[PDB]
Amino acid sequence: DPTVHWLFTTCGASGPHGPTQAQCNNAYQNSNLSVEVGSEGPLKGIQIWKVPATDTYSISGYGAAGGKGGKNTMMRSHGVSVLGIFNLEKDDMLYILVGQQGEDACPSTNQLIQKVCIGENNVIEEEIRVNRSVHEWAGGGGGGGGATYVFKMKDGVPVPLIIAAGGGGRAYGAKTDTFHPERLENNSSVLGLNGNSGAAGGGGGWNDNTSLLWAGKSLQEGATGGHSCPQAMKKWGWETRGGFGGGGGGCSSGGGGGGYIGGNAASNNDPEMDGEDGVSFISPLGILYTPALKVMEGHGEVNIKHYLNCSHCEVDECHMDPESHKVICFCDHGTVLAEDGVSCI
Amino acid sequence: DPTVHWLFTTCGASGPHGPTQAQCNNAYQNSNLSVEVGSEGPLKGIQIWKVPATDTYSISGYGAAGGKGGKNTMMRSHGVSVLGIFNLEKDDMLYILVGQQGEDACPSTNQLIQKVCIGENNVIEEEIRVNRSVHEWAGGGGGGGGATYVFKMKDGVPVPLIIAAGGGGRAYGAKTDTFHPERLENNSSVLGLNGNSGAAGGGGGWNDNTSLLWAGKSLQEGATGGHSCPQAMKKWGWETRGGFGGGGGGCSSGGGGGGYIGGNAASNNDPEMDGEDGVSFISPLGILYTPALKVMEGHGEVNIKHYLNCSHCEVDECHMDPESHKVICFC
Amino acid sequence: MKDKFLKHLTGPLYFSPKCSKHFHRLYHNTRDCTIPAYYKRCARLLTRLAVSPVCM
Repeated sequence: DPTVHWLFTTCGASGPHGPTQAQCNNAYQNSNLSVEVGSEGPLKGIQIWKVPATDTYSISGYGAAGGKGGKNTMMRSHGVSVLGIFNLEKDDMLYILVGQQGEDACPSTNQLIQKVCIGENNVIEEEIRVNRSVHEWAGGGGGGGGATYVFKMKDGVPVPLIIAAGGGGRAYGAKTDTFHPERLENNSSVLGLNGNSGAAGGGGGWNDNTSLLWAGKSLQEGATGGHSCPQAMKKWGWETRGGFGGGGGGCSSGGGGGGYIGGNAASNNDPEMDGEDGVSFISPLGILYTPALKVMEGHGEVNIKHYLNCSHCEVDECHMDPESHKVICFCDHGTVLAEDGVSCI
Repeated sequence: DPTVHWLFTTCGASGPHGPTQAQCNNAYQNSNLSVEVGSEGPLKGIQIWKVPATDTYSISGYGAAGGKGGKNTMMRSHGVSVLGIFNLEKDDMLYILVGQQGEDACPSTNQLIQKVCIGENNVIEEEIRVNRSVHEWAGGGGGGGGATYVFKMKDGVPVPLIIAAGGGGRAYGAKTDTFHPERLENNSSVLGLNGNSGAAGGGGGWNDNTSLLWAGKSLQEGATGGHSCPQAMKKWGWETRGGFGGGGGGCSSGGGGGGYIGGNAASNNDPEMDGEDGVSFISPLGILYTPALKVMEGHGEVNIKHYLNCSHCEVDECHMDPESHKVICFC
Repeated sequence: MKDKFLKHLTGPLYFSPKCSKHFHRLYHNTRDCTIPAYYKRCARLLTRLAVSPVCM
C-alpha cells in the first residue's frame, strides 16, 4: 500500500530533555509504529526503529522552531525540513532523535517575569537605553530549537542519514524578521562541530565536546537542551532552555539552533541579535529530494514512507493522486502526458 | 501602493485574557499599523482600527487552536480560517478581537502534575480501571480556542463582519484525531449563543448570558477565556484555562471552542470526548472567498489588504504589478 | 479548490523549470501540501522555495 507511513513525533515531551520509553509508548498507542527508547547514557530519548522490509524509503526530517523573544511579537525562527531518499535493508536500526522547540521568553508563570512580559515592568528597556547593552537585567531571549536526527549504528560509530536543523531563538529586541538562507551539508567529510556560544547558547552539532551548561550538546554527548544564561538565574526568576536535539539556551541574546553544525549566538549579550539556525545534513548514501527550507513552527518530526519508484514513466518525477490510487506522472516544459501514461506530448 | 497589508495579532498576549494597549503598541512598532485597545467593559482587549480608504478590502480571519491533551501526543484542534470580501468606507472604526490559543494540559510547573504528564503516575489510568469515571482527580483537557472577530458599530450596536471559530480542546483520552466538518454560517438572524458547558467549559458565542465560571464568555460580555473545572481546581491543582475569544475551560474533557456559536463541551466528564469546534460566521454584506478550513496551529490573526478586481474583466484570475496595472486579462 | 487558498496565503511567486520540478515535489509528494490542515506549513515551504536563487 502506498499510503503506509511511520510518523515519529517528540512523544509529547518538550524542553531540554527528550522523551522516555513510557512517553513514546503512550504516544504510539493503537498505531503502526513501535519504538524503543534508550533510558540511560548518551542515547537517552533516541528512538530506535526496525525497518520492516527492505525497500527504498523517503525520510522527511523536520527540525524544531526557536523560542519567541521577550517582546513576543516578532515571529519565531522556523525549523528546517530535509527530504531524503534512502535504501534500507531488513532488520535495520534507525536511531531517530526528534527535535524539540526551544522554550519561549513569554509567557511565564512567575509573577515578576509575567509583569515584565506585559510591559508594566520595563527595566530592561531602561538598561538598554542607558548602557547600550544588557549586563545586569538579562531579558527573556527565546530558546533554540532542537535538530532532528535520523542515523544508524554501523559497527561502532553512528552514521548520519538525515539531519534537519533547528530554528534559532529570537532575541529580546528582534526588530527584523529577516531569515538567512538555509545551510545544507551534502558531504560527510565536513566535520559536525558545535555552534559558537557567547552570552546565549550556541546550537549543538553532530560530534563535539561541550564545556558549557547553557550551550546545546552534540549528539555524541546525549544532545540535551542547553540551560539558560547564568545571569538569567541570578537576579531573575526565568529560564528559557533550548529544546532537545542541541537547542541552545536563551540569555538576553538569542539561543542557537541545533543541526549537523550548530547555530551561532551573539558573542556579547546583544538583546537584538537573534540566534543563527543550524546546518542541515543529507547523506551521500541517500538522494536529496527537495532543498532545505524553514517550515516548522513547533516540535520537529519524522515521516518515513515507501518511496514511489516511478522511473517507468518518461519523466523522472511523478506523484500519487489522493482521488485515484493510480500513480500520475506529469510532464514539465508545458508538455502533456500521452494516453499511454508515460510518454509526453 | 505595493504590498500594503495590515496584520493583526494577539500582540504577544496569551492565555484567557486579551492584550492591552502597551502590548499592542509594542507589537505594532515600526510598522504601518496603529491600534487602540479598550481598557474596560466588554471591549477590553478588542483592538481599534481606522479604515484608511473607502475601498473593497479582503479580510482574512484566523481563529486560535485549542489546547493539547494531558497525554499531549495528538495534534491540537486547528483554528478555522475565514476569507471574506467586504466594502469599507473612509474612517470606520473596525473592532478586531484576535483569538488566543487555549492553554495546553501539559506541561505544568507543578512537580506532581509533571510527574503525571510524563508517565510515572497512573492514578487517572487506574481510576479508569476501578470505576471508569474521572471525578476524584481530574483528567487533562486543553482549553478551547479563541475565535477571531472583526465587527463594527451601528447606533452603538455591534455588527458582525468576520467571525472565525476557534479550535476545540484535546481531551485526555484523545486516541483519535477526527474533526467534525467545518461549520460556517452566513445568515446573521440566528442569535450567537454559547456552547454547552458541563464538566468542561463550552465556547463563547457572539452574545449570550454566561453564568458558569469555567465557561468562556461571549464577545458582548468580554469574551474572556474561562477557568478550569473546580474539580481540577481543588486537590488536583490544574489551571488549564481557555483562550481569549470564548475559549472554554479545560477539565477531564475538552474545552469547547469559541465562535459565532460556541463549541459544545461534554456534559459528563468523559475523558475521551474532546472539545467541539465553534461555528464561524461570514457577514451578509461580504463575499465568501473559499470554504472555511481548519488551518491555524496557535494564536489566531487577521490580515486586511486591498482587494484586487480580478473579476472586473472576463478572466477571473489576475496578478497586478506593484506599480502598474498588470492584471491577467489580455486585450 | 485547494489552490486559490494556497495562492492567497502565498502570494505572487514565480517558479523556474527546475524550480517547477521541486515545486511539483513539495506540492504533491510532501504531506505538508497534501492534507488540508498543514497549508500554512505548505505555504511557508513554497515561500522559502521562491527565496532560493534557483527559483526566478
